[PDB]
Amino acid sequence: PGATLCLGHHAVPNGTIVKTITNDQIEVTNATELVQSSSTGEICDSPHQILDGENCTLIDALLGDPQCDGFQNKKWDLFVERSKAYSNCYPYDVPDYASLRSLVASSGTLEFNNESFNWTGVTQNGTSSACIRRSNNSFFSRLNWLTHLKFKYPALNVTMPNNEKFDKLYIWGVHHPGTDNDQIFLYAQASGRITVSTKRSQQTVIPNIGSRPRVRNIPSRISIYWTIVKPGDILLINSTGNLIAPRGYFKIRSGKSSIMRSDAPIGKCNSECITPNGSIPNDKPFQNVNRITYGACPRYVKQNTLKLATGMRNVPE
Amino acid sequence: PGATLCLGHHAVPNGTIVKTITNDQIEVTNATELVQSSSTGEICDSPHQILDGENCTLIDALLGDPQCDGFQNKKWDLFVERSKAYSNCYPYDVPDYASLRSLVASSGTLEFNNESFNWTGVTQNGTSSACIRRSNNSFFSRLNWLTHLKFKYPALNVTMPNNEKFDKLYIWGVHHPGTDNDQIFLYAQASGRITVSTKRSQQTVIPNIGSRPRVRNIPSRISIYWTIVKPGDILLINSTGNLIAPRGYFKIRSGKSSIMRSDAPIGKCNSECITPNGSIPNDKPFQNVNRITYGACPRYVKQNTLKLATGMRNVPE
Amino acid sequence: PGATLCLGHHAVPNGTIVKTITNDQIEVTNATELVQSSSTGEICDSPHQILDGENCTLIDALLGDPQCDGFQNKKWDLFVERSKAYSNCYPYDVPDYASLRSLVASSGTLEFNNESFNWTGVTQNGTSSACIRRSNNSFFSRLNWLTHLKFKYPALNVTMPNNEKFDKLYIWGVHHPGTDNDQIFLYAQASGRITVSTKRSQQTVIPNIGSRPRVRNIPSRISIYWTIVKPGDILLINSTGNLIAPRGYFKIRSGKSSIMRSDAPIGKCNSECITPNGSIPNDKPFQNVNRITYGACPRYVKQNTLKLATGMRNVPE
Amino acid sequence: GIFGAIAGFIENGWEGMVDGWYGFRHQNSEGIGQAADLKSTQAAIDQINGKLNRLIGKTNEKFHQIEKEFSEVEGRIQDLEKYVEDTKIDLWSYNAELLVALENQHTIDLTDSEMNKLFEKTKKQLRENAEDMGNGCFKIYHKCDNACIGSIRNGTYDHDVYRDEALNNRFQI
Amino acid sequence: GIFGAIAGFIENGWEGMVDGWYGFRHQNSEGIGQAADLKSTQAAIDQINGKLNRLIGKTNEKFHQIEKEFSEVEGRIQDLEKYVEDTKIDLWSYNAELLVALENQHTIDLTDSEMNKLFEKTKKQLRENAEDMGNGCFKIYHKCDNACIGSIRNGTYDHDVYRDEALNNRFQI
Amino acid sequence: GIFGAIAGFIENGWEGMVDGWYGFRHQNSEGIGQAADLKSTQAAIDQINGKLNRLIGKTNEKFHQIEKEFSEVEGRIQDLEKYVEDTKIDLWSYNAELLVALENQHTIDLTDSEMNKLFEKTKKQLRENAEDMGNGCFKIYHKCDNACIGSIRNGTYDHDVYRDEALNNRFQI
Ligand SMILES: *[C@@H]1O[C@H](CO)[C@@H](O[C@@H]2O[C@H](CO)[C@@H](O[C@@H]3O[C@H](CO[C@H]4O[C@H](CO)[C@@H](O)[C@H](O)[C@@H]4O)[C@@H](O)[C@H](O[C@H]4O[C@H](CO)[C@@H](O)[C@H](O)[C@@H]4O)[C@@H]3O)[C@H](O)[C@H]2NC(C)=O)[C@H](O)[C@H]1NC(C)=O
Ligand SMILES: *[C@@H]1O[C@H](CO)[C@@H](O[C@@H]2O[C@H](CO)[C@@H](O[C@@H]3O[C@H](CO[C@H]4O[C@H](CO)[C@@H](O)[C@H](O)[C@@H]4O)[C@@H](O)[C@H](O[C@H]4O[C@H](CO)[C@@H](O)[C@H](O)[C@@H]4O)[C@@H]3O)[C@H](O)[C@H]2NC(C)=O)[C@H](O)[C@H]1NC(C)=O
Ligand SMILES: *[C@@H]1O[C@H](CO)[C@@H](O[C@@H]2O[C@H](CO)[C@@H](O[C@@H]3O[C@H](CO[C@H]4O[C@H](CO)[C@@H](O)[C@H](O)[C@@H]4O)[C@@H](O)[C@H](O[C@H]4O[C@H](CO)[C@@H](O)[C@H](O)[C@@H]4O)[C@@H]3O)[C@H](O)[C@H]2NC(C)=O)[C@H](O)[C@H]1NC(C)=O
Ligand SMILES: *[C@@H]1O[C@H](CO)[C@@H](O[C@@H]2O[C@H](CO)[C@@H](O[C@@H]3O[C@H](CO)[C@@H](O)[C@H](O)[C@@H]3O)[C@H](O)[C@H]2NC(C)=O)[C@H](O)[C@H]1NC(C)=O
Ligand SMILES: *[C@@H]1O[C@H](CO)[C@@H](O[C@@H]2O[C@H](CO)[C@@H](O[C@@H]3O[C@H](CO)[C@@H](O)[C@H](O)[C@@H]3O)[C@H](O)[C@H]2NC(C)=O)[C@H](O)[C@H]1NC(C)=O
Ligand SMILES: *[C@@H]1O[C@H](CO)[C@@H](O[C@@H]2O[C@H](CO)[C@@H](O[C@@H]3O[C@H](CO)[C@@H](O)[C@H](O)[C@@H]3O)[C@H](O)[C@H]2NC(C)=O)[C@H](O)[C@H]1NC(C)=O
Ligand SMILES: *[C@@H]1O[C@H](CO)[C@@H](O[C@@H]2O[C@H](CO)[C@@H](O)[C@H](O)[C@H]2NC(C)=O)[C@H](O)[C@H]1NC(C)=O
Ligand SMILES: *[C@@H]1O[C@H](CO)[C@@H](O[C@@H]2O[C@H](CO)[C@@H](O)[C@H](O)[C@H]2NC(C)=O)[C@H](O)[C@H]1NC(C)=O
Ligand SMILES: *[C@@H]1O[C@H](CO)[C@@H](O[C@@H]2O[C@H](CO)[C@@H](O)[C@H](O)[C@H]2NC(C)=O)[C@H](O)[C@H]1NC(C)=O
Ligand SMILES: CC(=O)N[C@H]1[C@H]([C@H](O)[C@H](O)CO)O[C@@](O)(C(=O)O)C[C@@H]1O
Ligand SMILES: CC(=O)N[C@H]1[C@H]([C@H](O)[C@H](O)CO)O[C@@](O)(C(=O)O)C[C@@H]1O
Ligand SMILES: CC(=O)N[C@H]1[C@H]([C@H](O)[C@H](O)CO)O[C@@](O)(C(=O)O)C[C@@H]1O
Ligand SMILES: *[C@@H]1O[C@H](CO)[C@@H](O)[C@H](O)[C@H]1NC(C)=O
Ligand SMILES: *[C@@H]1O[C@H](CO)[C@@H](O)[C@H](O)[C@H]1NC(C)=O
Ligand SMILES: *[C@@H]1O[C@H](CO)[C@@H](O)[C@H](O)[C@H]1NC(C)=O
Ligand SMILES: *[C@@H]1O[C@H](CO)[C@@H](O)[C@H](O)[C@H]1NC(C)=O
Ligand SMILES: *[C@@H]1O[C@H](CO)[C@@H](O)[C@H](O)[C@H]1NC(C)=O
Ligand SMILES: *[C@@H]1O[C@H](CO)[C@@H](O)[C@H](O)[C@H]1NC(C)=O
Ligand SMILES: *[C@@H]1O[C@H](CO)[C@@H](O)[C@H](O)[C@H]1NC(C)=O
Ligand SMILES: *[C@@H]1O[C@H](CO)[C@@H](O)[C@H](O)[C@H]1NC(C)=O
Ligand SMILES: *[C@@H]1O[C@H](CO)[C@@H](O)[C@H](O)[C@H]1NC(C)=O
Repeated sequence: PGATLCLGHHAVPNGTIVKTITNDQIEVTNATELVQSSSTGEICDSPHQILDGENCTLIDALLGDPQCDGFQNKKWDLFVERSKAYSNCYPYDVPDYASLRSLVASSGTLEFNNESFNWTGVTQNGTSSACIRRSNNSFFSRLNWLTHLKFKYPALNVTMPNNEKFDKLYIWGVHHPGTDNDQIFLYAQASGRITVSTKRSQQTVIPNIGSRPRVRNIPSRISIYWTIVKPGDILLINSTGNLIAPRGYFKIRSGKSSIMRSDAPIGKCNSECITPNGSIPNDKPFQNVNRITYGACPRYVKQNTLKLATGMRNVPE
Repeated sequence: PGATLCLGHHAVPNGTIVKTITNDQIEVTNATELVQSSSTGEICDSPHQILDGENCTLIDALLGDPQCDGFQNKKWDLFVERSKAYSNCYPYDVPDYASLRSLVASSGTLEFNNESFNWTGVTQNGTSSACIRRSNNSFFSRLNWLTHLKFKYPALNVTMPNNEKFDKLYIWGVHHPGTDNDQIFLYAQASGRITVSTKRSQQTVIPNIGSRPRVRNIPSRISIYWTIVKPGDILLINSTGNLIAPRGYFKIRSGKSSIMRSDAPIGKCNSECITPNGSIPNDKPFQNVNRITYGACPRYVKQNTLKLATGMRNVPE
Repeated sequence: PGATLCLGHHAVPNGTIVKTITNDQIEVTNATELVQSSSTGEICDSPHQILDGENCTLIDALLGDPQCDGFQNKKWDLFVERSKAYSNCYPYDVPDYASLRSLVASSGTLEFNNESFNWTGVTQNGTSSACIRRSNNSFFSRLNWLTHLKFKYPALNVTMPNNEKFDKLYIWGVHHPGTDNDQIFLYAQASGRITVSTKRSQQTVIPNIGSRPRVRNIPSRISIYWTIVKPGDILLINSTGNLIAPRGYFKIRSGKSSIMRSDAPIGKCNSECITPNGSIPNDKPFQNVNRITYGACPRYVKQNTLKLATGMRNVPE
Repeated sequence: GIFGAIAGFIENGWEGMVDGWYGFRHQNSEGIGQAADLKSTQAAIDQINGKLNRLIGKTNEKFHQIEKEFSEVEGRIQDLEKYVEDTKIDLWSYNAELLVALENQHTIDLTDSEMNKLFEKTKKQLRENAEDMGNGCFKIYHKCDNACIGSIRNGTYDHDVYRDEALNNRFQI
Repeated sequence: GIFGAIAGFIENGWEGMVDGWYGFRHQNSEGIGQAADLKSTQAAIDQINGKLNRLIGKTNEKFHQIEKEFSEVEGRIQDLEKYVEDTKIDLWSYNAELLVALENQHTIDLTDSEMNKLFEKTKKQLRENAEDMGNGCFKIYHKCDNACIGSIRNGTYDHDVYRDEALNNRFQI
Repeated sequence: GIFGAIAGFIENGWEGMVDGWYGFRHQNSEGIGQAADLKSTQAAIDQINGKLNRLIGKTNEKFHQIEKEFSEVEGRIQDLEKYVEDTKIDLWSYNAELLVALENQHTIDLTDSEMNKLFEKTKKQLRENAEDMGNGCFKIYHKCDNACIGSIRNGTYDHDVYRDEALNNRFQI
């Protein structure tokens, strides 16, 4: 009689289809998904320091729009800019806006230090009805609108040395009045030319008088500029009018900070990977949620699923 | 006696050499080429909508050089720019030419809509002998050269609202005369300053009088600028001279359109992949014809041949 | 009795650990390193033509700072810029400095040809105490500081045709005086406007009078500009003051030249691959010395070691 | 599949083997039984866990990058930003596709290999006492009770004990 | 090559086999003949067609991109445009090179595997009635006419029919 | 490892084999000896040298590129320069990691394959004159002096010479 001894292997009733080099559909006993394709829809507040911009863009928080006073001196790993954000101060533009936004985002701080600029001969602290702070006429908190004093505006030649061990970021502006009347009323003379310089840089800007389409009933504009001043260098501001002066400097840091546009709510939860759609788990190597990411994230791919076999070929009875 | 039973495999007399991980030259029974290395030399007119620029660059067609009148309002998937193209109108330059060319190419349309600008107080429709259209002095078809009326040029402050549901692209210019005489003859006053604005942008340009080297006997120049106006925004043009005015706007679309430089003839044939050398078949995954491609194309690689084995090792008798 | 015949394989007492697809640590009999992780610390002078900048930046050598006279007309494959380099002439800036540096670096030559510009009506060869050459007041060797002649500075309208078969690179500047006094003393009239043009380009620059922070006791500045003139085109310079004129042109070539920042000493030795840390051997496919390389170099990777098995699994007794 | 056991000379798998991936079924004087082989099972699992250790929980931290969505038309710089990103994504997508295809081919092959190795080991162990029936089964030519089958599965089977009996049965007429 | 049949223990291929990739030659009482094996042939072809289906006719559509040739010197922005493209091309060129090398190694190995699998199947089928001569050939120790050879090629050979005859021939003096 | 010889049925390697990678040990009437097999050794070495020829001394020349370190903050253009480079480096780093993992898996497998092929060749050569003991060793059932062992290693062993002697020894009681 004797015996029979058979060698064999398992199988399952519910196998899964995977791709191989030689076949786009082969059934295996088990597989695991390598593409993260879902989010809960919330940006987790931990473990990255999240700063929700709410009604404020980063640049509005920087300049000091009256809706952004709560942001003073705050730091972030990720600044979250909302699509509903809007400006409610004097209408402005920033040539190279994208670059200023980027460099502030990357620095990760709105830390600001006031300095005592010598503005002898002009009226400081100009305000406007286009920039209401607690029902009073106001202006950007970090900027100083200088006007004539007793129908005189003498030439300004004002210095500020950097005797710190770090770089300083100065934000300043040029006022473009709507009319020649406005020019005279504010600065008591014809528009000139503003020159801001250091030992290693110079920027000159020409005020351009004229009507622009009204924004919150204002046909004039401010154009915003910036200057970095290195240790042992010196800021020099030379103006005969139209100067929206700095009140001090921002600290500029380096590190891991950034900015993201998202309307996702912030949640009390812990996740290392943030996308504009919300935080996502980061166990998987790939994801198809968003090309925009911050933190320890799976790599973005076009595939919505990639199944890795974790068992042998399934050969059912 | 018994029998002999031999197992074996085929071989061929004309095998082909391929590369492997362990050997740069091994003979197999058959292989297939994975790199497309040839074109017929013609750009197929199908299935992409091809627009042959002939003597016209895209920007000349946009502005309305008199050789480009046949291009009005045409659309394309691919605009083909020929190396023989040349301008035959008033000499101009476009600061950021590459960007204007790119954005129009990508939009894929020269659709133009005339608008009724209020130019009261000046002479419209200025022409030049440098821009002949049917033996008559002419000018760019989409631009309006404004000059004095009865030795007056009053300040222009002209508005055009966008009450459409789409964005408008405005093309305009500043005239730089060759001499102070020309300035007076044309605009009846010293050169000023042109400001074109919207609620969200402003551009000011200063005319600069002076001789440039003559081009088609003209020492003056026009500099071309553009402005996009979003729905519910408003174009404002403010000038006291030197304004080459828009006649209306171009529609700006998004989609799959582009531009290519090529001297290849256009053929009546059907091919999905276009290169500057002509259309190429797209069965293969790779190609070494040109890094410049449009359509469903193989990926450019440096190799001129990559042979994929499609049979076993060839072991001849 | 009979015999026993055993098949087997070697092993070694000193195996090495490698990574595989299924195991991060398996011992094999031998392996080879694929990542170059060391340099000797010297940049080999062969076989690439190396030009040590010593105290000079490329741009200082171009303009002709008095410490850089030894560099005239020299060529290079790789220009090496040292961190100790400093300028010792009239303080200047270059809008788009990075681009001028890049295009000269890539051209690989400082070959300069003097041309006879017609500067009738002005004083040539202006010098300064800020630019000492052999104890005498001097100036940049390739630039020509023009000032008034007998308190007159007539309008300049000066031409230079390119009747060569190659392109010409012109370097020129605008002088920004510290005060209105200086403006008058130098140019005998109010500051104007400089226009440099060809048939295909135009650049106009406005001198901006004012104090900048003093550099080597100088509060004025020169701003440097460049113009390429193609064969059969013509350079036109139009000025009423403040012009730092070219003395001729640089040849502009194309080829394999570049520039590198490094403080590594130059050695008498032969190596194809240069990094800022020194030359490195190029037998291996990868390296983790520096992302900055020049020549036939291994590819930069983040790994500091990648061991390729060159023997079987080691299975010791 | 490249070794020829799984989906090859083994006709099918066993849905009723739930305590291992590979193993043995037998018929003898005392009945029909099944037992998993732990060493082969663990060899396959270890290799697959090796792959997983190299793919799961290994992400890369990135912080400030470039913008990837744009509200306005700009031309050259934006064209370059978009192209850099599209280039990157296509390269990563290719890497992912290839990684999974290669790894899956290899998983199917390594699991086939472990089945073949267990079969070969068992064949050698049985020496002249059994014949391979071609379907992963051995005809054993001697009385082989439960302890004897157990000795085969545990590597303690002494072929010499049974060889005279087996040869007599195999080489009769 | 990794299995050891093609370019290994099989001395060479057969240029005269034109109706399949693998098969059988025999010599018996009725002559010398050749027949292709369709199942092994189709197994190899199917796998190779699987590779082709993943490489041929699968291109990617791209439209507006960046400029890649330049008529004027510009410096920084153009340096970046050129570097992005050169980077891309080198990465794709590497992918292509590696893809073809790996796929070709695998094709040579899978075709070798199919030869080995057919040999092993045939060996098992013959049981104690034949011996492996070491060169892909079996010496069959019984009269095996054309129908008998056919039964081997078709998987219908009953080894028990011939076993007494074969054992007597094999194990004589 | 996928073939099952090295680190499988061969218990361990031989530190005392220094003149080849694979070979033979024997015991017979005249003593115990060792000899390397040159053909299998050279087959493995050739394949590994093939890999090395494709990786070593094959670098790519690059000249003027983009800047990769920056002394000042600039914003958009510098963000793009840094991202292009970081992207490139991560892609190359991935390629390097994968290349080495795949190549090493393949080297271990191809060397295992060469051991298995030599074992199989030797098994077939011995015909009915030996039995496989399961550990890479054959019990040879006839007097096999040094010249006889040599004939096996050199492929000149005539199994028919010894077959009567061997069968008598194998199939006794
Ligand atoms: C099909 O194949 C897959 C892959 O091999 C198998 O999936 C694995 O299953 C095991 C057992 O359930 C899992 O082990 C458990 O992992 C938990 C971690 O979970 C998260 O984290 C990882 C990454 O960090 C993610 O990949 C994962 O999706 C989860 O988000 C541990 O917390 C578990 O701990 C439990 O058991 C241990 C035992 O010591 C105890 O310490 C605790 O008490 C605790 O309760 C556990 O280790 C493993 O994560 C799975 N891997 C993957 C990739 O999913 C399937 O089981 C298999 N299916 C079949 C039918 O065989
Ligand atoms: C060496 O190895 C290669 C690859 O395996 C073999 O090449 C294949 O050969 C077959 C048979 O000739 C080809 O099949 C035919 O394909 C045609 C499509 O041709 C074009 O399109 C593809 C991509 O879409 C391109 O790759 C290709 O280069 C062509 O540009 C079909 O139109 C054919 O149809 C004909 O037969 C069918 C049968 O049903 C009928 O419907 C029609 O009547 C028609 O006449 C056919 O299917 C296949 O394209 C080839 N592949 C490749 C990649 O080239 C070689 O045959 C082989 N050589 C040897 C000696 O074995
Ligand atoms: C572990 O595995 C590795 C890789 O297989 C083995 O390393 C090889 O060893 C051989 C023998 O020593 C080396 O061969 C020699 O190469 C020299 C070139 O050296 C440089 O150049 C290459 C690239 O161009 C670099 O990879 C290398 O690191 C060196 O920088 C030749 O000059 C040698 O020539 C000598 O012998 C020849 C014989 O004809 C004569 O012409 C001359 O007289 C001369 O003296 C020689 O060819 C080989 O370079 C090594 N490869 C690598 C990648 O390192 C180890 O040997 C092995 N270890 C063990 C214990 O087995
Ligand atoms: C140049 O032209 C523009 C557009 O025509 C002029 O701006 C417009 O000026 C008028 C008043 O002259 C503004 O009207 C005001 O509208 C608000 C809206 O509620 C209303 O509250 C006021 O009572 C008043 O009617 C109009 O808004 C404004 N339009 C735009 C688009 O800004 C501009 O004044 C002209 N410039 C010069 C110097 O003449
Ligand atoms: C500044 O200098 C430039 C160059 O010297 C002056 O331009 C030149 O002006 C002359 C006439 O004064 C042009 O001559 C004309 O040439 C054409 C060619 O066929 C001919 O048909 C005419 O009869 C006449 O001779 C010359 O072309 C022109 N050169 C260039 C390069 O443009 C320019 O006029 C000077 N500007 C001032 C304000 O003086
Ligand atoms: C605008 O303000 C700046 C800064 O206050 C003025 O520049 C400064 O001018 C003074 C002289 O008025 C310079 O003093 C000199 O310092 C050197 C240093 O050794 C010394 O050798 C001289 O004897 C003299 O004391 C000072 O360096 C300079 N400061 C800077 C930062 O440049 C500038 O003159 C003012 N402009 C106008 C038009 O008033
Ligand atoms: C994450 O958010 C993005 C938002 O852009 C989603 O992608 C968009 O999907 C819609 C369709 O639902 C498309 O019309 C858009 O064109 C997509 N935008 C882009 C930029 O690709 C994405 O689906 C979201 N993913 C998840 C998982 O929620
Ligand atoms: C397709 O067109 C390009 C045109 O640039 C060809 O590539 C050029 O080839 C010439 C030599 O024939 C070289 O001197 C140029 O440097 C190449 N240009 C570039 C940009 O690489 C290419 O050979 C053509 N290909 C085919 C198949 O016709
Ligand atoms: C080659 O030079 C670079 C100089 O940048 C070295 O990389 C730096 O290493 C230091 C630590 O020693 C870090 O603080 C820097 O952040 C690194 N810089 C960069 C840009 O990554 C590198 O170590 C040198 N390599 C060798 C082998 O000498
Ligand atoms: C500092 C100052 O006096 N600013 C005044 C402004 C400016 O004249 C214009 O906004 C500039 O164009 O106008 C007001 O009517 C306003 O906005 O409330 C009064 C305000 O006090
Ligand atoms: C609108 C107008 O009157 N343009 C006139 C121009 C301009 O004066 C110069 O081209 C500008 O520099 O000059 C002409 O000689 C010409 O070109 O035919 C006459 C022409 O009518
Ligand atoms: C050409 C010329 O006369 N340059 C003079 C300059 C300039 O006046 C200032 O440097 C410009 O601001 O000043 C000097 O004191 C100097 O630097 O030696 C005298 C020198 O001769
Ligand atoms: C099969 O079913 C079991 C039990 O329901 C489940 O845990 C397992 O994930 C399933 N496997 C597959 C491949 O679907
Ligand atoms: C700079 O300040 C000085 C001194 O007060 C003055 O002479 C000059 O006019 C100012 N310049 C400008 C451009 O405002
Ligand atoms: C071999 O020759 C045949 C018939 O001429 C041809 O169809 C086939 O493509 C050739 N194969 C190779 C590999 O060259
Ligand atoms: C703009 O138009 C207004 C009103 O006509 C006028 O006062 C002003 O001078 C114009 N501005 C310019 C820069 O032309
Ligand atoms: C082992 O030792 C030898 C002799 O010292 C040496 O040449 C060889 O490189 C070493 N191998 C490894 C893998 O360390
Ligand atoms: C250019 O030169 C001409 C002729 O000498 C003169 O009329 C004009 O003023 C100069 N222009 C400038 C901007 O200096
Ligand atoms: C075989 O091993 C198992 C351990 O799982 C043991 O229970 C059994 O008794 C063993 N049988 C024999 C016959 O060795
Ligand atoms: C084997 O199969 C073929 C079918 O191709 C058939 O014609 C032949 O008669 C069969 N022979 C035997 C002996 O089964
Ligand atoms: C086997 O080959 C070797 C060559 O290395 C030779 O010296 C030896 O005598 C040969 N022995 C026999 C028995 O063929």
